[PDB]
Amino acid sequence: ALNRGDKVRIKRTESYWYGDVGTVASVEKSGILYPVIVRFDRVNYNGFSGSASGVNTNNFAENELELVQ
Amino acid sequence: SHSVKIYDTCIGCTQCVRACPLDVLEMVPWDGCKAAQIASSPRTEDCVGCKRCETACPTDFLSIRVYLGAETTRSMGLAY
Amino acid sequence: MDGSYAASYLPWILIPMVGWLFPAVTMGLLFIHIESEG
Amino acid sequence: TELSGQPPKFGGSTGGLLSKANREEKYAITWTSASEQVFEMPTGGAAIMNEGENLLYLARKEQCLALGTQLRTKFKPKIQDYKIYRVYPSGEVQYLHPADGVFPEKVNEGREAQGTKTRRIGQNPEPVTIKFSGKAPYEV
Amino acid sequence: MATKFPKFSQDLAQDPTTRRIWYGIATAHDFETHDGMTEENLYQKIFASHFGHIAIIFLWTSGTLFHVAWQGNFEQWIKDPLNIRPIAHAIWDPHFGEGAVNAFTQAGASNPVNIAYSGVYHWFYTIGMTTNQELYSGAVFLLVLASLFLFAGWLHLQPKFRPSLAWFKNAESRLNHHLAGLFGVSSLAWAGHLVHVAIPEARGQHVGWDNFLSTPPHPAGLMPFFTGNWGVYAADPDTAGHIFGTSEGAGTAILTFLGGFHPQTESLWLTDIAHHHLAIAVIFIIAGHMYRTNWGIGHSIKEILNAHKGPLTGAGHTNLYDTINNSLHFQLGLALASLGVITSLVAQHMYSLPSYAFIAQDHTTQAALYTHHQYIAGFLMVGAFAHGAIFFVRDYDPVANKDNVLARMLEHKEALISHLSWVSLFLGFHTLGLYVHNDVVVAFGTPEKQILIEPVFAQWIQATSGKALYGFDVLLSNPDSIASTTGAAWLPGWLDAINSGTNSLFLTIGPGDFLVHHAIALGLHTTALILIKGALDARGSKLMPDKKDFGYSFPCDGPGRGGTCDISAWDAFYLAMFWMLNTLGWLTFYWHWKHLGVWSGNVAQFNENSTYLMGWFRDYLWANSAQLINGYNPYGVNNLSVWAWMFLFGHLVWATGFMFLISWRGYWQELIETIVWAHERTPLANLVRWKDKPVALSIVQARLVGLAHFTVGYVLTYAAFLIASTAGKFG
Amino acid sequence: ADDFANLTPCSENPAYLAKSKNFLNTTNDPNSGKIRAERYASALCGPEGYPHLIVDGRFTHAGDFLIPSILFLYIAGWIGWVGRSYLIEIRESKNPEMQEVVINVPLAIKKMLGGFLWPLAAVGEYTSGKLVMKDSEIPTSPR
Amino acid sequence: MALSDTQILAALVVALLPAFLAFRLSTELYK
Amino acid sequence: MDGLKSFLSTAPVMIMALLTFTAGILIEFNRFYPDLLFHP
Ligand code: CLA
Ligand code: CLA
Ligand code: CLA
Ligand SMILES: CCCCCCCCCCCCCCCC(=O)OC[C@H](COP(=O)(O)OC[C@@H](O)CO)OC(=O)CCCCCCCCCCCCCCC
Ligand SMILES: CCCCCCCCCCCCCCCC(=O)OC[C@H](COP(=O)(O)OC[C@@H](O)CO)OC(=O)CCCCCCCCCCCCCCC
Ligand SMILES: CC1=C(/C=C/C(C)=C\C=C\C(C)=C\C=C\C=C(C)\C=C\C=C(C)\C=C\C2=C(C)C(=O)CCC2(C)C)C(C)(C)CCC1
Ligand SMILES: CC1=C(/C=C/C(C)=C\C=C/C(C)=C\C=C\C=C(C)\C=C\C=C(C)\C=C\C2=C(C)CCCC2(C)C)C(C)(C)CCC1
Ligand SMILES: CC1=C(/C=C/C(C)=C\C=C\C(C)=C\C=C\C=C(C)\C=C/C=C(C)/C=C/C2=C(C)CCCC2(C)C)C(C)(C)CCC1
Ligand code: SF4
Ligand code: SF4
Ligand SMILES: [Ca+2]
Ligand SMILES: [Cl-]
Repeated sequence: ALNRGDKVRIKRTESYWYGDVGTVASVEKSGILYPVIVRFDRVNYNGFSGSASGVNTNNFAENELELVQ
Repeated sequence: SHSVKIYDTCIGCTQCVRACPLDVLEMVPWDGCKAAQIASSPRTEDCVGCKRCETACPTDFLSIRVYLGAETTRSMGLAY
Repeated sequence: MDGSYAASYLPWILIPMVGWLFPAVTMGLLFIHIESEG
Repeated sequence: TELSGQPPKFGGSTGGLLSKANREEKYAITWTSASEQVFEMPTGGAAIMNEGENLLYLARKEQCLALGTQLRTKFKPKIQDYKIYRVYPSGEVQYLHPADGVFPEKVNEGREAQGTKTRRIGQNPEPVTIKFSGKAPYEV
Repeated sequence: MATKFPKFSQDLAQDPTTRRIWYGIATAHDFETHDGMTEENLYQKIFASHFGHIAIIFLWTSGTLFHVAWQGNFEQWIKDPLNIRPIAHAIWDPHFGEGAVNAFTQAGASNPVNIAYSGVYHWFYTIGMTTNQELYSGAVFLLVLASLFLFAGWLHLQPKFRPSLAWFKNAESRLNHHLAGLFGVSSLAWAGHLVHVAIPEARGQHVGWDNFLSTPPHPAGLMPFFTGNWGVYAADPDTAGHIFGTSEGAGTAILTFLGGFHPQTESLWLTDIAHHHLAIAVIFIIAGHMYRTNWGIGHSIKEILNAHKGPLTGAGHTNLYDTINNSLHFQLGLALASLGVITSLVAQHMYSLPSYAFIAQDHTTQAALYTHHQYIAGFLMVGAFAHGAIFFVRDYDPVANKDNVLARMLEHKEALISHLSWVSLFLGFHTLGLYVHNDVVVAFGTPEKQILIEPVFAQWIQATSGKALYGFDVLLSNPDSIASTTGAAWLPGWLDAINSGTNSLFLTIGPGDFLVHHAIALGLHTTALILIKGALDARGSKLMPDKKDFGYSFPCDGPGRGGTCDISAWDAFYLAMFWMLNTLGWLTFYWHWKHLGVWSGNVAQFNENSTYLMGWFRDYLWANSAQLINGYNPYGVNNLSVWAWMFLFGHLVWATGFMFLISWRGYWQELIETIVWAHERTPLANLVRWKDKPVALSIVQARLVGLAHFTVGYVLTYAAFLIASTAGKFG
Repeated sequence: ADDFANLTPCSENPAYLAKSKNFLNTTNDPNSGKIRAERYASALCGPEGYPHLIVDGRFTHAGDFLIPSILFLYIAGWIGWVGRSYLIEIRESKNPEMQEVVINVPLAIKKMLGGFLWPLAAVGEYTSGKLVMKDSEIPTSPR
Repeated sequence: MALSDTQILAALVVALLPAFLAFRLSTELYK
Repeated sequence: MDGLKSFLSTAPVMIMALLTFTAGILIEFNRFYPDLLFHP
């Protein structure tokens, strides 16, 4: 039900942004276990040691998101 | 040997297979992501444990995990 | 080396035994046990 | 069967095979080359691959795979037909790479899925719930 | 194929490298990970291991007693304890030369000998032992005791006598028998020994196995104990002129409470000690009747813990009986924390309120005892927190402990860790700033601008116990206070011992003590921050949200995600070990410098120079080393040869630990590969081949080995310095 | 009456007087030693001759710790508050990070100057503002 | 006094007993 | 130009400027009013 621009909180526990806020970029069609693409402002940990930033996008499911605006 | 598990949070970007230096991983067909594929670990007896597959993984916390187990000549990377 | 205490002949041979014989025997037994079967 | 190919032109080195190749196991890389070229040896120093077939014996599988990546990423006509086998002291040969004639980077039918967990990472069972067993969260 | 050793781990037995050896030694006691271990067999093996350990303690004690009897001068030491130094045992070393022999024929011995430094002589003397034959029979009896416990441990592994799991998990009955029987009855028996033997021997009345049934320790028998007139037993206590071992100043009292110190021996009165033991025996026997067993009457720990719910906490202490009773790491961490606290307590109470005769004069033995027990306490505390983290890794159940105290501690772990970080930064910043200010101020020839802040709170606390030096007149320092006019038989002796600046009871403190207590606070805060952060993130963090899946100890998680070196809770233990050693170093430096000042009467040096750190660098370390580093020199050898050699030995071991700590595996694996190449290609040596493939030490093994060398060196070098300085100065 | 019997005023301590007769000049002032010897004779000294400071809390020694504490608390609250409000205003500039590396000088100076009222704006934000944040809206790690 | 010559080499026979029992306990715990 | 001001407004330049300014403040304060251990 979530659309583009939906500010949402991540509930994946193991996620780096669990409790943080991210904006939805797109929702892939049915069939995929994690279609909700969420982009973030704070980069995560990904990258080899000493690298610059990290990854600021990940795919989740509807059940793993709490809706804000 | 080491265990190399793959989870349903796989997006099938094939980066961990490209990063593997001992051909432990494969890209098998799947239906859980857009790329319609998933990673697999058929040749785990050749895993050394260099964690490169995890380094090349994009998902928020890795979908592929390497757990270091019983050491052998192949896992210790010995040429002697 | 000497000793006004009684049985001063006991350390005479007991110091080499604790320092040479006992360690060599225990290390040899443990070495054989480490490298057993194959 | 019988591995074929000319050995690369090499003057020798101290980084090659040791007693393991004859006591334990060895590995082999074969590849066809469009011309006599110079490549880097995974064991140190430069060697010359012949035009046509080349067979080279190495001590460890990662060495053959490093040679394969170099063949496929460092030459103008990319060498990607390379094959990697494992040789045992009884002369037995086990074909290894690429497993199903196709590189594992790209999907190919016929491959089973192993080590695949239906659950999420954070959905592993708590260790206390599986203690006094011979298993770990990532195994049940 | 299999290489047999270790039988308890096929993952190791099939390791074809030298690691198989090392790890086989490193995981033998971790019974929980043995192949096919069950909880019941775990407990039974632990039971037998406990029996073996008790036998080992008894054997070591028997060794102490036997060597003191055989090669000591105990009977000569009793004739003149204040001048004759006690000897631990004789030396027999063929490496010795004439100089070393002449140097170590000391303390009136006809052969090379080491002088005792553990105060066991004062112990045995205050206990009532006066001959060599008594020590000998004690050693033999303890041999028999070790034998009994060894046979018990053998018996409890037989199918005919194996305690079951439910028996091991009987917390109520075990607590009852330990509080009432193990603790209470034993303090009762020790009071009985002090009454029948120790006190009569202190007055010159020989009480042995040949006469203890005939001579009552009091002119009145057990009727004053039977009826109720217990003051008969206070009778005439030992006068302030009682000379130890004789009848001069002697009395008939067996239970007093005058407090203070024996005027000659400078220790607690034996009658007060036996009285303390009697009271504590009664208290412990009363405690050991709290929990029900088989007679319905009594408490159950589970219901008490379940009842303590609450509003803001939530589940409270519900299900904590099962939480603690099913996890042995939880029990071990509780035991280790408690025992480390009370070991530090013993250390703090033995130097200040000594209990063995004439041990206050033997300054080296007291320094060594304080250092030893504070180091034991530091080790026990680190181990307690390590086992707490191990519980979190292996045994923690989130659903059975949901919303309880444990789950909430984990739920706001960021607050706890961050506030520990704040208090540590606070303490360190400001204490180091004050020390550096004092140093820079003294350096420029203007020592008047030092920030000297009086330890007002602790001086006030001393005054509350009757200390009138600072003129506080508060509580027991004020005669007009209600607490000081209660008629307690312990007030006069206590005030006389605390207001005579001649012993080690409540030592006068200056601003330097304030600075060093803040340094100690920094050390404790930072070590505890390391340990708590390790235990709370042991189950996971934001780098490894599944760190519990990998176990308590693993190398790392790779260079990915930025780099994950020293990630496990084991790495937190290994980090905290350095800060614990540093905290104990600060402790022992403070204690030893202040006590050297106290013993030499020149407290001015410590009180005036402990404020800037150059004072510690030149007046404590550099100065007291002068004797030690001359135990042997181009001119000969004195009795400090072993201590100087061991000082340098500890330096060497410490640096060798640095070796493993700074340089990390892969470099060494490549080097070892070149050496393997060398061996395979060198003739004649080719006749020989290794059975285990040589490989570099593992990452966790390297941390453990570097830390082991670091700690060995730390302890040995500081022990050498302590002993040599305090013994060459004689305090 | 007889409080701190171990210490005596520096004027009444002979060691302090003897040492202050030879105090060293600090700056170019040849009387810097003399004025230091005159200023430190006020406090309590120890048997050695150096002044001890009393943080007991009594207002007779309010300058030993209370006044420097108040001064530093004010100034450090100023620093923290101006930095925090600068970071928060940076938060809404599309590119906040490169303004955290490259310091917006005018905005920084405007935040800094308006810092003398930090202890009042602090309770202003605490009463119904953004000073304290709800725990459930803060990112945490797995327990 | 001083310990008897015959007395020192009498404790060793008694020590033979805990040696035997520790050997038994070790071998049983290895099982 | 604008880039010169942006360079003059970087983190190291601003931090060293503030540190030097505060250094001057404190040095002059202790020069004219020295040896201020405590407030009378
Ligand atoms: C743990 C107790 C202990 C310790 C640390 C020592 C220490 C020492 N002893 Mg002594 N000893 C002990 C108990 C002990 N003794 C007992 C109980 C006896 C009477 C049976 C003796 C009788 C004895 C003699 C006759 C002599 C020594 C001697 C020595 C010195 C060299 C060792 C040796 O050659 O003799 C070896 C010791 C024995 C044969 C006795 C067995 C020791 C006990 C019974 C067993 C200890 C087991 C214990 C658990 C340690 C195991 C190791 C540990 C890692 C588990 C050494 C400093 C020599 C000496 O005088 O030096 C100058 C020597 O002449 N000991
Ligand atoms: C009254 C009956 C009784 C008594 C005598 C004991 C006795 C003992 N039990 Mg047992 N047990 C009992 C019944 C009893 N049990 C019951 C009913 C159960 C449950 C069904 C258990 C189940 C149980 C288990 C599972 C275990 C024990 C263990 C132990 C031993 C504890 C460890 C130890 O030896 O340190 C001795 C401790 C003390 C003497 C207390 C010291 C007081 C503290 C430390 C302060 C020190 C004070 C003082 C200053 C120290 C002196 C210093 C000196 C140098 C001057 C101990 C000897 C453990 C063991 O070792 O197995 C054999 C163990 O694993 N018990
Ligand atoms: C003298 C050696 C030393 C120093 C100064 C520190 C410093 C610190 N350690 Mg550390 N540690 C050390 C040894 C040392 N460690 C060793 C050998 C180990 C074993 C590997 C550890 C392992 C360790 C762990 C595991 C932890 C610490 C922690 C800390 C911090 C706690 C804050 C504090 O203590 O108070 C305040 C700080 C200090 C006293 C030191 C800084 C003071 C300087 C001089 C201020 C001036 C800065 C300077 C002007 C900057 C400009 C320099 C310019 C010229 C280039 C702190 C910054 C704990 C922590 O991080 O707490 C949150 C933490 O968990 N340490
Ligand atoms: C007595 C004198 C002491 C001599 C000690 C010499 C230490 C030698 C250490 C070896 C590394 C040195 C090479 C560094 C180059 C290097 O690569 O180092 C190693 C490290 C590289 O880390 P990474 O591998 O993660 O970097 C890869 C990145 O490029 C990713 O793209 O760089 C750093 O240390 C960052 C810290 C910079 C610290 C910034 C402070 C700036 C200081 C300003 C003042 C300079 C001094 C002026 C002269 C007075
Ligand atoms: C002296 C130590 C120096 C500083 C160390 C750090 C002190 C920590 C204080 C920070 C504030 C704690 C926040 C509590 C958070 C909080 O309020 O939780 C809520 C809690 C409500 O508990 P309940 O009413 O549910 O109690 C029922 C219980 O049976 C179940 O827990 O409050 C209390 O427990 C009472 C007061 C808190 C007691 C906290 C203990 C803190 C230790 C202080 C020193 C202990 C000494 C014990 C000696 C016997
Ligand atoms: C019939 C009976 C009773 C009479 C009992 C009689 C008639 C005697 C009772 C004797 C008792 C209960 C003796 C207890 C003895 C314990 C001893 C002797 C020693 C224990 C020592 C230990 C464990 C280790 C000691 C060590 C050694 C050996 C050393 O040498 C150095 C110190 C240390 C390291 C501590 C009464 C009417 C009462 C009650 C009714 C029943
Ligand atoms: C006075 C006195 C004293 C002390 C006392 C005490 C003990 C106190 C305390 C206290 C406490 C117990 C506290 C706690 C708290 C909490 C909190 C929570 C706070 C904080 C907060 C906040 C929120 C902040 C904010 C800010 C500001 C305002 C500014 C800057 C920036 C910032 C952001 C940081 C002494 C003895 C020393 C001396 C005498 C008297
Ligand atoms: C991690 C963990 C753990 C551990 C923990 C620990 C290690 C802790 C600690 C710690 C400690 C170690 C603590 C202690 C403390 C303290 C206290 C508790 C206090 C007391 C108090 C009081 C109350 C006192 C009083 C008094 C005074 C003041 C003086 C005079 C006398 C009197 C008594 C009056 C466990 C396993 C468990 C669980 C899991 C997790
Ligand atoms: S790198 Fe990770 S997400 Fe990509 S294919 Fe491999 S396991 Fe799947
Ligand atoms: S750990 Fe190394 S060898 Fe094993 S799967 Fe990952 S990249 Fe391949
Ligand atoms: Ca007697
Ligand atoms: Cl020398």
